[PDB]
Amino acid sequence: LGLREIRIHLCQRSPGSQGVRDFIEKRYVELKKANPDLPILIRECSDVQPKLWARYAFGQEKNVSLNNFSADQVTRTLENVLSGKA
Amino acid sequence: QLIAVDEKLDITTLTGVPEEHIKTRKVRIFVPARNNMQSGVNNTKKWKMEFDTRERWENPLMGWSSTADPLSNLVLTFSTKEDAVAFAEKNGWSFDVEERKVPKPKSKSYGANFSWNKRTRVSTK
Amino acid sequence: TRPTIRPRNDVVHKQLSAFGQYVAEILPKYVQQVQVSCFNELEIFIHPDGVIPVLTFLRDHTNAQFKSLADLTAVDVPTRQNRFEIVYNLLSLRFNSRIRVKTYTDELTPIESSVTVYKAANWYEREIWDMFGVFFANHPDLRRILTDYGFEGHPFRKDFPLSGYVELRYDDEVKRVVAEPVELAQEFRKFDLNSPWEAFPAYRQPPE
Amino acid sequence: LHHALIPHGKGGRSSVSGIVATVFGATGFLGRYVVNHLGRMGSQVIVPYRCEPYDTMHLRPMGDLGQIIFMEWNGKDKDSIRKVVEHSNVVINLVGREWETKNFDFEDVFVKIPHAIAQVSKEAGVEKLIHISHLNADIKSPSRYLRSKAVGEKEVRAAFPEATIIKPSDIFGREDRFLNYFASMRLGKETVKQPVYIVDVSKGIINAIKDPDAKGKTFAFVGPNRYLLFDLVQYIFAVAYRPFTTRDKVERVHMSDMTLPHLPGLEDLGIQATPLELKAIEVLRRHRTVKPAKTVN
Amino acid sequence: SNIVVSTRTGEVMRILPRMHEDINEEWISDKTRFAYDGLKRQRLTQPMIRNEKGLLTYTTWEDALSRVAGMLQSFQGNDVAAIAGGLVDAEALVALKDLLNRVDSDSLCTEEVFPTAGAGTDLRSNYLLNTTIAGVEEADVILLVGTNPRFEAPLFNARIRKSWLHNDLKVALIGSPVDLTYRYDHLGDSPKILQDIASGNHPFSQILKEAKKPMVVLGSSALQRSDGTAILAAVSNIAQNIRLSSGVTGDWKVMNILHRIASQVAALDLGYKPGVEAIRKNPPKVLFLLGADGGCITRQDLPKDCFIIYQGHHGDVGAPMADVILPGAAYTEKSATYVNTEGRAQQTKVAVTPPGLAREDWKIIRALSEIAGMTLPYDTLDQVRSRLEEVSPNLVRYDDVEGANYFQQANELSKLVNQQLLADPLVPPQLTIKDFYMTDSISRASQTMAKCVKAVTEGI
Amino acid sequence: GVRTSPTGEKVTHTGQAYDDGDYRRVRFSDRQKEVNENFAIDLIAEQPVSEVGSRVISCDGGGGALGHPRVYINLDKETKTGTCGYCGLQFRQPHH
Amino acid sequence: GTSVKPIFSRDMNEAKRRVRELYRAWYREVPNTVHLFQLDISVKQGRDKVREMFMKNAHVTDPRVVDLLVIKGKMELEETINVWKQRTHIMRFFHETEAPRPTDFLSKFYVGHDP
Ligand SMILES: NC(=O)C1=CN([C@@H]2O[C@H](COP(=O)(O)OP(=O)(O)OC[C@H]3O[C@@H](n4cnc5c(N)ncnc54)[C@H](OP(=O)(O)O)[C@@H]3O)[C@@H](O)[C@H]2O)C=CC1
Ligand SMILES: [Zn+2]
Repeated sequence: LGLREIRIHLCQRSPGSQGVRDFIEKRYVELKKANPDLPILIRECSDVQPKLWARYAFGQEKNVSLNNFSADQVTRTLENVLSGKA
Repeated sequence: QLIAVDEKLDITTLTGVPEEHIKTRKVRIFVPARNNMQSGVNNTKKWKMEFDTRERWENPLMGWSSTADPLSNLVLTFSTKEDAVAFAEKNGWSFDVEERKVPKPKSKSYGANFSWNKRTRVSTK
Repeated sequence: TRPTIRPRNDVVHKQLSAFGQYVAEILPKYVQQVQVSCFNELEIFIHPDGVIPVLTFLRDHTNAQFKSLADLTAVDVPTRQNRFEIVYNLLSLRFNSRIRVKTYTDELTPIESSVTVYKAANWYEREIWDMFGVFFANHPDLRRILTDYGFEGHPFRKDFPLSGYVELRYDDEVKRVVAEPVELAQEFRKFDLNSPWEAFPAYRQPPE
Repeated sequence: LHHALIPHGKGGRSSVSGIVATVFGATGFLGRYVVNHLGRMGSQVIVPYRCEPYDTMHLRPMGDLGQIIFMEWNGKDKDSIRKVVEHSNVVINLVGREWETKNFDFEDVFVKIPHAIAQVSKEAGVEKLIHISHLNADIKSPSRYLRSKAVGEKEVRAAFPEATIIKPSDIFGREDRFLNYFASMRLGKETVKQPVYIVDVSKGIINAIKDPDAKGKTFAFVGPNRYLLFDLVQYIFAVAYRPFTTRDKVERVHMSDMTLPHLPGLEDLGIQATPLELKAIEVLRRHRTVKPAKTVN
Repeated sequence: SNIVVSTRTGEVMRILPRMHEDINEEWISDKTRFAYDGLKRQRLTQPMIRNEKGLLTYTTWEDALSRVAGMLQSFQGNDVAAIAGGLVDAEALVALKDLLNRVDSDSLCTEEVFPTAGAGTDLRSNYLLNTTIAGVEEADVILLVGTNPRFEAPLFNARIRKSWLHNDLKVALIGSPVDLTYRYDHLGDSPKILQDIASGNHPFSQILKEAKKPMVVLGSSALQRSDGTAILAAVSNIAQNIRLSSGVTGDWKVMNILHRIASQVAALDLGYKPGVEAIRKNPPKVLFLLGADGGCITRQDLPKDCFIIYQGHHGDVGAPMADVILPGAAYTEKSATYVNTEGRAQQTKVAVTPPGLAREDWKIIRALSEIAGMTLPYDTLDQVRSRLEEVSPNLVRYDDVEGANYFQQANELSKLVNQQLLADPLVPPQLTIKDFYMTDSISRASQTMAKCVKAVTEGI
Repeated sequence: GVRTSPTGEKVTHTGQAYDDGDYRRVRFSDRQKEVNENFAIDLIAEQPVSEVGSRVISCDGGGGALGHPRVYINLDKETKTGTCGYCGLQFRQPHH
Repeated sequence: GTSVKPIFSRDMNEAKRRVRELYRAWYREVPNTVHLFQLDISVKQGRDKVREMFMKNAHVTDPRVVDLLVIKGKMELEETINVWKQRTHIMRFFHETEAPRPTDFLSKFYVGHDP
């Protein structure tokens, strides 16, 4: 139940990652303001779906898809992951 | 008179190659780099297929170099990268392809050796 | 052209070019190319479907009578879509001449057997099947002729390794000769002999 | 581990297994199989011989070039033993005679020679020693063979505490003296026999060499099935298609094979014992020109 | 730099440059060329354990792996930690990270320090040479801060020299006045000069304002000096002033970080914590040394009877302090992924196999995980690369250098903490050529490097 | 100039000798180790230095076509002597 | 598309019928091979080996490959029936001298560098 790190794999040019990119360029800083000790890694996919990876204690990982998500949708998904609610 | 079958070509079962020398090897498809000791480029024209390097050990008598993999000296030549990919695919070998490296065109000017105000002026010739 | 250079014969060159054009005119259904080399050797490149007609013509026509089959063999070129090229060498005693016929196939396309045209082809075709894996249709008895019984693979293929995959020894536990995966006390030494600085400008390929 | 003794290759003829083995009694029945097993994986084998080299010629093709080294020795001298085992990391003792000779009685063959081998090997720093005794070796045996076997086993243990003792029953194989001896006769119903295949014993010796935990242990190599002597001989004669060695062998063959459940066997060394019904034809086919015997478990 | 290893009968004979127009053109460094001699000396060949006397003695893989696995099972959480050295590949890095995560440990550290305040390693461009090596040929002004590119990155300095010669590039340096083989403008030694440039008092601020393609390069050696946060903040402030005053010329990517070791960028990509401070805060009782030979952690900084495992290929300062030694493979003996200072991932190929009982490093970690009851999902090199793709998908694109620019976010996050600068001039570690030959365990084992050091120290 | 190992084996001109822990020594038991007694380095070290009154000398190893390829050696350096790259013979100008 | 010249079979069913004919012939021949070569194996394990060698190629979905395999198997059967092979050739199918190779990751780790 203890979150350790999260990973956002977004693509540079594909339209499906568009909203995700927006989220970063709009809100990532504020997120890093609220969570100064959580590693939020941002990495680059290529011709792949956007994805969000969440790592919990003892190496368990869960991933969710971010294809065609808007900034509001990715914000909601990230709040759900951070809070732990299903 | 024509089957008109639609499937990817696979001749693995007909070549007599042992099972573990098909799905365990990794072939490399590449244009060999020019030997830096020389200037000739005639050895950088064709595509090569070569297998992964395996263990070499010392012969207890005479200290020679001994191997146990039969494909250690197998190098194939191809006109294009597509030919090599087709051969490797039909033979059931997993491959890594590297794109051809080409020297970029350079601007050469002998007159720049003797420059009024640039740094290209040479101190000796 | 002083004494170290091979002399050339223009009369034979002209004669072979004329006979090549003649053969191409007579059999346009199968002939794709005709060539005469600088040392006066004529080769005819044909479609695989014309192996039996063309050969029959060259054996039976009054102006050819190539009655002797000197050699039949195959060449493996992995870079081509059709891997194997099949080469027929024919000798005519009536006109004291030689000719070469080439065709092509891959690992899965049968080639017609020419034993009905030349009896000599029989063993040659067996050898081809033994060494390259080319199947010949309507062969009286096609089977291995050079390799050991139960030998796997076709050793004259380019991707076949030089020392093969198995070696033989005598085992005293089972009291017989057994086959095991090959292990060499000294690996064959691969040499990189080709130099840069191309040797022959006349054969330079376009830089594409 | 002395880099020159680090294993290399794929465990084949020209591989290096890291085993330097001195095999005493390599010119006999079990020795040829042991040397073949050692040499097919690329170990270095030192063969001491006292016979003519002609009698050792059949061991030459058993290893790669240089992997089999023949040296002369005699059991009465400790210097030859020392020079034969100087460079080995494992020593195997297969020395044994099934009869008494004017120059070597049972005491020299089974007590003095093994004791000398063990003592010299311990002095030379040999890491592993493997010694073969009999399954039915006990001190109070009516036969001098098994009595000397037991005494020699005790003295080998005294000289080499880390020695591995392998005790086997009658061994049946292509060059044996069990099946061939029973087929050359051309009493029972109370003697029980437990024969073991030769290849099983060879693999057991090899795995004991390779097993790091079989240092001071004692093993008993026995077959899967126990037969009565009468029915075993009946089966032997049936397989040959034919109608149904002074004193010590008779008394040893009339006695029953002991049972030692507390001792580890072939299964502890990862070997499945081959039944006699699979190899009887192989051994006895040369005696010619299905109805297997009843077993007691 | 791309190279060709020449081998014969299972032995490395020499190293030659392999042509890459974007990285090293046609040249290599003297260390790159001649330090292969060190691969033949002080090599780890067999597993080793401590005997009852306290001395390292040989043993089998089974015994050493069982001893390591027993302690891995006994301890967990913050009691387990690992340090990664300068020659470690991405496969072994991700394998060790997964193994320590399976025991609920997050203290995966490197010896090279990068400031973690602000964005840290969350934004890749925060720790990359964003202009790329080739992009130096397009710049018209460059500012070097606290680095000696001549000995830290010889081919990068060669590219700077080429641009200086052919493009009339203007070069200025903050730090000690080293010899760079070209004439540059020394602005001084004090870090406070950056502040002046960040404020606009210094005339070089006007020089940078007029530039069309300005470039600022900061070395990691200036980041190791405990001022790294403040130094990075000042450089980011200068770059932000440039972008704000001169506007957005394009995707020029002014900011740059020049790295020194080959394993740092892959470790930062995979989520390793840069620096070894987390070990100091929470001393562990089981410590993994993955080729770590910088000596930044001694047995004094660890509790009594700490279990130390060294995995590597050379016997150096890291091996004699360890309880268990696991012999790994050198870079010429494996197919491994390394990411250079630009963020470009490249793979090596097997030239020879490891000597003795040495094995591939990720295979060692996987075997250890299986023996310890924590088997990792991957079994082949392809599956390890699939895991690498899952963790950071830029590690499987093997010649790509293009990436996103998140400079604005990093610059906004770098303004939170206000660490002060020290009154201590920037002094690079590679002051002169005699300090260039011996930098890693392979170089220190090289007899040719020893000859070079001797010749430069006294010449004949 | 042959030497002996601390074990007792002869050391070849290439410096080869099995160490004490090497099992391979067993190949020489009841046999011998083939060693060439004439060391070429010591034999070429005994040749006198030839004196020539020229700055450049030529060497072909003696015997004309039975020697080695003909090479030219510069003798301007007085610190050392010129040495043939095939034969090992030495040349010098008459210093003092 | 991709029209190709047949070897013997127009589709998969004819190839399967030829495969079944070849398998029937091998199954009939096995006891004769065991008796005539004086082999030390049983008829049961000989037929098991025949079945295993047939199942090794069970993944092929191309009729040309299938009937080339059938041609090769018929060649092998003709070699066996005419006693052109020796006992060694017949016994080579069983690899009774080759040491067992572990498929486990740990064992391959222990023995060497080969994956
Ligand atoms: N029934 C069986 O086969 C089983 C065997 N036993 C034990 O297993 C061991 C080996 O068995 P096995 O192979 O069948 O026996 P063998 O008779 O076939 O050979 C024994 C070896 O010991 C050598 N040897 C015998 N006497 C002397 C001697 N006085 N000096 C030097 N060498 C000698 C022989 O060499 P050479 O020919 O030159 O004389 C021979 O090579 C023996 O110790 C035996 O007692 C264990 C249970 C039963
Ligand atoms: Zn000379």
